[PDB]
Amino acid sequence: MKHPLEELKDPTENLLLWIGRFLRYKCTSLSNSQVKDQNKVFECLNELNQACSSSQLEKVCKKARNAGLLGINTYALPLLKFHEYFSKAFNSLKNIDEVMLAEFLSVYTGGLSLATKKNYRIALLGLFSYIDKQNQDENEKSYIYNITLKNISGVNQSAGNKLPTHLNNEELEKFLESIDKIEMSAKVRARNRLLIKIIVFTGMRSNEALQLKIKDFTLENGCYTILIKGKGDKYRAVMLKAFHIESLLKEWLIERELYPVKNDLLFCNQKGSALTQAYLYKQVERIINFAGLRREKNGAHMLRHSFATLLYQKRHDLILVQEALGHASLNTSRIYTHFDKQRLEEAASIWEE
Amino acid sequence: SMKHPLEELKDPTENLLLWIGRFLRYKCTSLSNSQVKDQNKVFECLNELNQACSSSQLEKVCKKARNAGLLGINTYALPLLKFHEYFSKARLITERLAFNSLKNIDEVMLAEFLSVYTGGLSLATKKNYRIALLGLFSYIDKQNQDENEKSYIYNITLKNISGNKLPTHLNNEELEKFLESIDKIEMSAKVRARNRLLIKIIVFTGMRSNEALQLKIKDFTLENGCYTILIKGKGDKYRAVMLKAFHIESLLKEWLIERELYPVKNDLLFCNQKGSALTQAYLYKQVERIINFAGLRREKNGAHMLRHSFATLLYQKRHDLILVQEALGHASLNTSRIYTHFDKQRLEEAASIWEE
Amino acid sequence: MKHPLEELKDPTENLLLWIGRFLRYKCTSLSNSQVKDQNKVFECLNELNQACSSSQLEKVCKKARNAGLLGINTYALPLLKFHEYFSKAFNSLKNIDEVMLAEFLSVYTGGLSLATKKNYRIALLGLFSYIDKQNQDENEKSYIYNITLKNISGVNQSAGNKLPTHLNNEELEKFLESIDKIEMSAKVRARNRLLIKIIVFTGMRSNEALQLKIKDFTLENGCYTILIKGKGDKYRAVMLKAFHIESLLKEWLIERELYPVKNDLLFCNQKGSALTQAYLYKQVERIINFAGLRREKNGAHMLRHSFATLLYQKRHDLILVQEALGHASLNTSRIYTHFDKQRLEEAASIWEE
Amino acid sequence: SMKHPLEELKDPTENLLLWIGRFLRYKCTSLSNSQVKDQNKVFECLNELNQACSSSQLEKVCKKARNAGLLGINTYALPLLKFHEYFSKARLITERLAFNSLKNIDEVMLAEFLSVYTGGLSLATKKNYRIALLGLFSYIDKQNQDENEKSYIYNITLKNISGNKLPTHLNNEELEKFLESIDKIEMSAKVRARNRLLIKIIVFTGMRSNEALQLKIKDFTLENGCYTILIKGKGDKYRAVMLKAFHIESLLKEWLIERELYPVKNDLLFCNQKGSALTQAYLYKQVERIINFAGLRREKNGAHMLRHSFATLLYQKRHDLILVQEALGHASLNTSRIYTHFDKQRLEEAASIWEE
DNA sequence: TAGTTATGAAAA
DNA sequence: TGCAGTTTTCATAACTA
DNA sequence: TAGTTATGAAAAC
DNA sequence: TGCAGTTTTCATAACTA
DNA sequence: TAGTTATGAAAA
DNA sequence: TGCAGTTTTCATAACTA
DNA sequence: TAGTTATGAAAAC
DNA sequence: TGCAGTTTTCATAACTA
Ligand SMILES: [Cl-]
Ligand SMILES: [Cl-]
Repeated sequence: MKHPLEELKDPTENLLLWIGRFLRYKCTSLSNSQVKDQNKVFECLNELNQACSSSQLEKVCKKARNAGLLGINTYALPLLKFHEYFSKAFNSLKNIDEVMLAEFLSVYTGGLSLATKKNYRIALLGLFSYIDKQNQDENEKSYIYNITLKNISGVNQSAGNKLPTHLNNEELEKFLESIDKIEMSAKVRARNRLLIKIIVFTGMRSNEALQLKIKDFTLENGCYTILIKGKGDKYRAVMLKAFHIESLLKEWLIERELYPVKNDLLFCNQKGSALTQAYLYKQVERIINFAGLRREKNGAHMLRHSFATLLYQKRHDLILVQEALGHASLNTSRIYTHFDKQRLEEAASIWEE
Repeated sequence: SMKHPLEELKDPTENLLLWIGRFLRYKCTSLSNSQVKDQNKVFECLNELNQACSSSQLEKVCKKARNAGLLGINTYALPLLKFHEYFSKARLITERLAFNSLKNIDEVMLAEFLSVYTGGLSLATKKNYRIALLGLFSYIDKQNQDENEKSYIYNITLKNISGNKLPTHLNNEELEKFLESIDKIEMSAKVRARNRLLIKIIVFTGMRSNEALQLKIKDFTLENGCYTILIKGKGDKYRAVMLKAFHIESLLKEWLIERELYPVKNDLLFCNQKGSALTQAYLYKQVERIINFAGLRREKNGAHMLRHSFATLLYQKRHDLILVQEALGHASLNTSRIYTHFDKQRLEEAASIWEE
Repeated sequence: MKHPLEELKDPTENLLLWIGRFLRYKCTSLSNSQVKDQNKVFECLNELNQACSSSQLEKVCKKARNAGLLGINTYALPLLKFHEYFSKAFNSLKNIDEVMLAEFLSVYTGGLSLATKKNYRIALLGLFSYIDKQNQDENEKSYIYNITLKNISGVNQSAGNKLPTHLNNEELEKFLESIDKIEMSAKVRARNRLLIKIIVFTGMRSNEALQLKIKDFTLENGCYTILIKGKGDKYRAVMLKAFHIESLLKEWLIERELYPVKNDLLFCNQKGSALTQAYLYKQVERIINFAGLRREKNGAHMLRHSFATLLYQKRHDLILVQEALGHASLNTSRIYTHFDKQRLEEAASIWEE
Repeated sequence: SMKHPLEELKDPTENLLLWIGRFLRYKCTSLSNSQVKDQNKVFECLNELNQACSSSQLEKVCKKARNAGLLGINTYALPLLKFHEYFSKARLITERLAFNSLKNIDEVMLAEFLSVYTGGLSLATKKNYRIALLGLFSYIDKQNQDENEKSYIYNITLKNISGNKLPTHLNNEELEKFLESIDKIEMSAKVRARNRLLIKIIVFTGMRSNEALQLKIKDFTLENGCYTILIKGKGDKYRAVMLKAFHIESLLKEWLIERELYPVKNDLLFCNQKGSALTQAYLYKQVERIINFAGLRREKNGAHMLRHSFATLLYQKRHDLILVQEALGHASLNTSRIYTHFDKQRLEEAASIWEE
């Protein structure tokens, strides 16, 4: 049902009221695939109704995110920062226009990345669009903000579109060698090296590699076909030559038998559960450091960008890049064409004539 | 004039029916009329939509409009009339809540209707119903206005519509077999030359069905063994496609001789015995007949499936999606990707980049 | 100064009132370079003020167009057709929305080309945008139509963007031969053949060729540089090998001495004035007919499209096409890339493998 | 809050001054702050624009903002303050007509101001003044609102702004001479290695001035004799450019050794003796010094002129405007065309298409 | 035969 | 990641000079 | 003959 | 980066000392 | 020297 | 044909540890 | 040791 | 054809039988 735009005497509390509604609305629409316990999310749902303060909204949203409802983080923090802006420094909610929002973005996201700025703007757009569709007074009249925020700097594409940090061909080989060269304890060496090499050789995402199942591995003519579970019982596939991981895979599978592994996980901690992104990052980063390859990004996804880049350099096949990386949009795949050596060569070689 | 108060009738059902008619009429003036032969048929539909005060009238007139060439009206008419049926039935059967006034029509109500009337339908069809509903209430929001110049705001924004299937294209080998089957399958002497030329042109160019059926001889330009064909495409988008002459030279000359005995109209390349353009129904049955004969039946079995096959082969040989985009007449890579199918086995081309 | 939106009791006359203002406004802003007598235009200016009927507006606009104010034709006829639509079949000007305009476009432009439809729409957009900026009542309040007409079919680019009718390489040669092969009287043969060949060899526009001056011809190393006067004392240049027109040029220049030529015109009628587009068209068309090359377009501009096309086929230089044809926008030059044989070949030749 | 009635002050001059301040303040929050070192300087400007009630204050604060990194504010400030001067002077000197109330500010008035204050200015500058004025009254139209929620509408839409000059680029031969002059001209041992490397990189890549001055060593990647350079460009647009190593290898190694003696900050490739990035002023004077020495002075004599020279040469060798578009970091062919200059003599390449 | 309308559905 | 929304074909049923 | 003016329509900038 | 907006030709009628 | 701010103007 | 409008460089003047 | 959870921030879809 | 909008990782803190 719709509520009047101004139900409370205090516009600050009234703003908090609409934010709580919007956040609860998003909690029901956003993906809950990473949610381990749906009961916790169900608790968060009604808690967003009984929440009457900024601290409570933040507390619940953190609880929901930590439960597996990850998407809520992109909306919660920015909007609650706006409530702080609106509360500190204005009699009505109608005073809120794009000019006020511009001032808010400047003050709160001024020292933040352009990508973060966009997240704040998108969060604002969603909130006031939600308000525009859910408000209606006793006189059956609705107030329409119609906020679009088009005049804000660095909000469109190509603005702050930082080309993905990655390794080239030579740097990748040095990283591969560094995996086997860096020291690791006997308890984790086989598992960790296998995990990171699979990521390097496939461009697999972090959570994709961490949730890999053994039954999804198929070996045919020296080639592994690895199935990766996606959204809604959907599977995507990647391929990997056996000789890259063959001896290392067998070594880990033997050790794995001494682990209390659950749910047919290929990789797991000592408790048998899937490894975290935190552990995977630190294991990847220390190798990056050891290889003297430290840069703007030093995680597993940086390796993912490296594979995509290498693949285009070697094949110049846009769709092959899409299908291998698992891109839903060719816009994403087209990003890696910006590193096309053969294309860059055409321009740089004009001086040789 | 074109603006009316939201509720003019005591009957919300009749009033909802009223707005639907107004919206569909607006669409008959705003949607493409390129396929319309006689514009007078459109004007008749425009007037008949005004005098319409029932569901049967609206359906008959919109069908009349579609059959006259205004093809786009078919996507809006039926879904809205099904909602009017839903609203009308609910108001009579369930005397409660929203169905007492169209002011109480909201997102929850539209969601239930889509859940009831689009049960065993594809996601694409469900998407069509949704877009239709959104358009109707967008029109009402813009066009409703009382005596005091005050309007009611719906602001309805429905959320997006969230096993493996058979192939929707012929691969390289299957394409070769289809081409052979075109010649191998039996056709009467009266139609064999014309029909073979028609289908083959479609195969080698990726031409849409209507684009092929409306080919004029003046659309062809021969130079150094190459036919440059000008195509008035979907949405009246023009593009040029090339067809090597050796693919159709003997077949074209054979049909053109037969064509002299036809009372051809509008300089059409292909025509029936009456001289008029062939229909999609005939083309489909002719194509499916060959597909079935070659044992190549799959998810789609029409000329459009051959269009998929063309784009897939084109990218397979050139690895250039822009080139596909040019040949098919698209504006973006995403749309061309729909026709460009990727064989999963080609993933080993990605796995082998490390060995080089 | 601004006027109230509704100054008259009759909305029909009030609409006619705004149209007359808009047309007069355009007559002052539109280019008057083709105007032979500025006095006639000055007369049309005040006549648009004293005009109190549709017939008078049409009469004046025709007068203005025939005087050299060509651009007025694109606005006059469509808007007066709208007044007819509004008068026939509504108490106020406020009733006019994009829904009414959609009905008007369907009824009046239904049997017309998509390009003509766009001209009607553009004319409407200008009128109601002009009204939005020039209306204000006694209460200092303005009514804003804000008409954009985005939901109308075939209004954007790529919609009805008919690829320019033209001749290919072989057809061009046959046309060139046909110029010398077709029969012409001794009084006009040298002049006409020279005129048409210059157009063919340069892709020059009709009015460009008709207004050519002798002083703008420069011969250097067997190559003619021809200057073409553009807008505001601006000149563009084309080049032409002498051997194409050398003997034919000298022949006409001798005959030209028996003409009372004015203003250093290269081509002229018997009265010494510049030839018309009408005469040039008929002379070009009859050759097209004679060559068996008749098609969708059979004028001098069709030859212009042919040159642009041939130039790209031979050079594949987009900027060269722009500079040779005199395009202000590369959007125009890029049109001829759609006929790129080498590009089309890449797709058609997939069956040969 | 951000909305105020159109006329709050009895003095229309003070009131016009008031709206200008509000508009410029909004621009300080909406324009790019990527060049701003200390964001606190921006916040100071924001507060000082509120307490400002005069022209001198607005100018000082906007200058302070520009000098702090908010470069875009310079295009709006001066033209509007010149209009405020025009309005203020006219109201005092000519006690008549529009200058009694800012409600009477219209198109005719703005046209006269542009005619008076932009006499001896370029068309581009005139265009800047126009855009500034349009932005101001667009802001006022959106932000004015009385106690009765009623607003005044300006709806001001100014019409567009309607001998031969010296070259604005170096051709192929001149480029070669410039490169020679870089080495031939005399520089002190302290700056010769650094300055030569800087300018040469600009020449061979078409890099913008600030893009070059802000180069980090981590931006360079060497592979098979090729340097791939990542550039954070204008409008924070990222692009990669390639530079063959043999052009700068000996010069780069020479400077890097000197660089070890510098207190370099932020891993900058080029820096002054303080370790901070070099200024556009220094770069310009260094470039113009070489140009003048080579006798190549023309319409433009800065590093941007070299950027023109790069694009012109690039298209001359490749005939690919998209390639130019990629190297320069543009979104359209029209913008790249600005840098791509066409030699009129090449028209004979068009005249010779008939002879083939 | 040799094709045509008409149409709810499914894309493009 | 996937729409905005207009404009086509699918895939038959029913029919005939 | 050898051209013109006038014009709705259709582009071409 | 497409658009709104401006400028020109199409293509034929109806002439004419 | 070896560079820096500051700035009205002119583009991009 | 050429903008919408934000974000840069031009091209000096004036100055100095 | 060998990993975890929590988190503002920054992307990556 | 860019977007609004959704989903995921970065990268570090603070732990701990
Ligand atoms: Cl993606
Ligand atoms: Cl152009």
